[PDB]
Amino acid sequence: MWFEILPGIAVMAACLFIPGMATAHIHKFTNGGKEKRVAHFSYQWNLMERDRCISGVNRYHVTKGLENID
Amino acid sequence: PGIVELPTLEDLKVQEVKVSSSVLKAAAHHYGAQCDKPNKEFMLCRWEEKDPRRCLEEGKLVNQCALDFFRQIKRHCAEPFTEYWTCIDYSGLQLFRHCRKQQAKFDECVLDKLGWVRPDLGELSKVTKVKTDRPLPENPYHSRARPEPNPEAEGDLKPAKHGSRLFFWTM
Repeated sequence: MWFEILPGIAVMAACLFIPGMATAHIHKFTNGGKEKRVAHFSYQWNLMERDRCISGVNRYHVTKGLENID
Repeated sequence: PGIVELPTLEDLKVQEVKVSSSVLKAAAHHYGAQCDKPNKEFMLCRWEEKDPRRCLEEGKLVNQCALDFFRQIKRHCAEPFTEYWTCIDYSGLQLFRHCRKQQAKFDECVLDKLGWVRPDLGELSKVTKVKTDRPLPENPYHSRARPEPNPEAEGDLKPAKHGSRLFFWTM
């Protein structure tokens, strides 16, 4: 007769749902759809900085491949 | 006191290869396989001379060879490489683990279009021997002349003259 208990979790589940999606979506929105690149070590940060430099528009997520080179 | 000599801006005017880190990571193994000579020569110059103001020409030549590699991959396997590097770029950590099918397409394309094979595990991390023609830096650290060693102690030992020679103690 505990189904009356179930709404309490339900809305609460929604509560615990809200951050986990939002951050992910934010990480996709602010970084051009792709996952936020994580720099756990200096090499990754150097790669990110070189990406920011090459992009020309000063955003690391903007990526250039074969079209950029001759 | 001295001169901080710096090569003028003309020498370091390389063509500046422009591909993102994900694109570089996608072609990592094949580039390392088919571009090892310029990288190895440039790094041996860097480690031996210990002066980036000296091995700039090797830095030019490595970029030239990298641009040649990327031009070849553009000319022969543009589509699989594009899809592979995009799928690498999606990942936050840029892991090869999730992207294996696109890796297979890229590998077979370059194998049957440019005669390439990916290095096996650990092949790209073996110490290589380069046949560079530059001389060996005699003084890489620019060390000055070392002080002369202290006069060496040698010779037979005889009993101390007149014993201890400490006050009235004769012996």
